[PDB]
Amino acid sequence: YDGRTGEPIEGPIVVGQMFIMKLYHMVEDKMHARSTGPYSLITQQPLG
Amino acid sequence: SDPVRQYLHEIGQVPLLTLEEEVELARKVEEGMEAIKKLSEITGLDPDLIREVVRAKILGSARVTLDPKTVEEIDQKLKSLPKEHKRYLHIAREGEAARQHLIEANLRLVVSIAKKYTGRGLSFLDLIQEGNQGLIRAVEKFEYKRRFKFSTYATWWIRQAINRAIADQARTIRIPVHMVETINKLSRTARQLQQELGREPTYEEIAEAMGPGWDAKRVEETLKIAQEPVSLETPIGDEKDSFYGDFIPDEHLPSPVDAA
Repeated sequence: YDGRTGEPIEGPIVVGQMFIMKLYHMVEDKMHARSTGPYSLITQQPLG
Repeated sequence: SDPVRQYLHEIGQVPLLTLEEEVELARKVEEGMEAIKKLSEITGLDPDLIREVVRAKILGSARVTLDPKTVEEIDQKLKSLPKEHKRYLHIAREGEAARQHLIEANLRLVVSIAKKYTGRGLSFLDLIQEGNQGLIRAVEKFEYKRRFKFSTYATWWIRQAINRAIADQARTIRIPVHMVETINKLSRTARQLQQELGREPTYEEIAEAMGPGWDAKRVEETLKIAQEPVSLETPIGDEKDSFYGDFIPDEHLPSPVDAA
């Protein structure tokens, strides 16, 4: 059954238990932004 | 290629000497030295000047501070000696030739001494050249009257020159000679203390073993001053794409936020 309407999905649906793991690639550790910051010594370009 | 083999070939192309030939060469250089001092006192000119001009003439025009006209005019000025004085010139020239021949013959002793100083911050050829300088000095100050072998007196000068070169050229940031030998003695004491204790000594043990006037702060300061800088091009990570300088920011130029 669809939770938004209460009407059934028009066809039978495969349903069952699955083993699922969380991977260490998390958005918390990857989101990054910069306006201005430190620069390199020689090229005077932004650091990485 | 392989310049060490080329230098070894050139050095082996000159044959060795026997005791008789060695003493003959040393006697000739000694008499040449006596001749140049005799000439200098006779004419009243600086012995260094006349020695340089005489050796310049012995070498030839191939060896270009003294204009050619100057040295030639001095050479003609020494052609005004009546007799018993041109003998001084001839003895001096033969002595200079003896000096050259002896140095060429005994450069192999320099090689033999320097081959056991590798792996201390200087390449083998640099060690060989500094040993050659030391050998020239030893030839300059050798006295053959004592019947001692040439190598006995030459070895000390060669080793002194080599050790001075290690002390003076091994580090990108120059450290004076006394501090260098202090650091070497500190390291030797540390290794003996490690051998005896069975572990890395603490600063207290090293200070105690140094003697009076040495405490832990002093050994710590010495060890801090003895650190050599690392390269800005040191590879960081497994892949060949990151250098050390990629992690070093500039703190001198003002930031855009600071400038406003």
